[PDB]
Amino acid sequence: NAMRAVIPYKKAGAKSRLSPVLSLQEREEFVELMLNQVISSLKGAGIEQVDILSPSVYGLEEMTEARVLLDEKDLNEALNRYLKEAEEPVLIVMADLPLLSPEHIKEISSTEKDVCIVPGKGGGTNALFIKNPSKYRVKYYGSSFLTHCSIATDSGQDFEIYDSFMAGTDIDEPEDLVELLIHGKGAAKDYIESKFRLEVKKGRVGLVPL
Amino acid sequence: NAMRAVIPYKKAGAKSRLSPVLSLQEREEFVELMLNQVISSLKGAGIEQVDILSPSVYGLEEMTEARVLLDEKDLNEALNRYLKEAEEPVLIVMADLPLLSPEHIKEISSTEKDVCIVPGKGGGTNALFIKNPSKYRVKYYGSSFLTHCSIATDSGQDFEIYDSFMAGTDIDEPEDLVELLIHGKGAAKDYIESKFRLEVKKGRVGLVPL
Repeated sequence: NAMRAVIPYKKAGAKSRLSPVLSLQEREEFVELMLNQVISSLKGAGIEQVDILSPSVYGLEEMTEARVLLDEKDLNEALNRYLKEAEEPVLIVMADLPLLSPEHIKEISSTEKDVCIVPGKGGGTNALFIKNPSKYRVKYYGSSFLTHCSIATDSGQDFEIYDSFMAGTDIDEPEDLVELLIHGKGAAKDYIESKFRLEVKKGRVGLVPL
Repeated sequence: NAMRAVIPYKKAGAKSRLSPVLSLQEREEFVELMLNQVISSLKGAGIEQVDILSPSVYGLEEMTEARVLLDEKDLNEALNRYLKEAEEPVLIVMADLPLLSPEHIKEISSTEKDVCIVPGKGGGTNALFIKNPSKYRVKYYGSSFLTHCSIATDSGQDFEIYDSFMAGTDIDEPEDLVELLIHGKGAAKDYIESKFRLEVKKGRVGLVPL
């Protein structure tokens, strides 16, 4: 495996859409827990070259599991620079996917197309396997899943949609913490489970502080 | 090799959490389009007959694609009666799965386990394949996904979790119509596309009326 993974990450001020339920301190710990999980899953699928791409060393000073990479530019700028310098296929993976497994990561990066794309909630992109980093450009934010699919083509690459519920579950708002509680394992899940419980009220399942 | 498939369906007042982005009249029309697409996927997967289990004929007055079975009892009571009278495997599929493909239904009903289960959001159950109906009891609503796995294990039977983003997108609230616009094809999607567009605002996708 000549293939690298890079994880965009910023610990400071993380997950402000969780601020109705989680403190600032809670939110940054939670995001640290998720990062450590995605890194540990990437290793477990036998990917040993793991990069973190961050605009500061904050919460990354003692990190040894993956190379910390500093880059203060915005996401798309930073990732396109990285893709430029890449010389072996690249898996761009978000840090907020605590339901993502070694198995998912294997099947994604075993695509037979040039690009494998995992969608997130709301038209985002949770995971991007790119075989030709010199041929590809990315554009996160907004309607990125579809914009990555037409960047793939517009650039003479073919692409796979990886159809996964678990991989598709990015944690961004309080309601996504119900998914985590129902479906996850690990310190990220345990952390959330130490502060909330699930309760049925509307014939429906809701999060409630413990 | 044989098997029955049932779709719990009630056109009237169908999808109240879609109000107020949709009307009564719109809700009932939408739901009917979604039903039709599910029955077409079941047929596309070669399943010989499909039952629709509905508390009235309303919206089913003309209906030749599937046998209409009437049962005025509560969902679980009706489904649990249907299960008792089946001998062969039963796929229970919700009528609100417009991203569900014949390929998903082929794979679900080919499970090598005793039950296959497809999660929907907030711990719901979007599709349930039960090989031994005599040994299974359903309980939709609330936390039904976790309940059906534990109904399975309490009963000796092993279960597969079918991990699919598309079969796991049930369309129940406004934010779900975003997913339909991004990922879907077909009449239910065209219906919505005729009334809304996607718009990007906080670096995020939102549904806005035309």
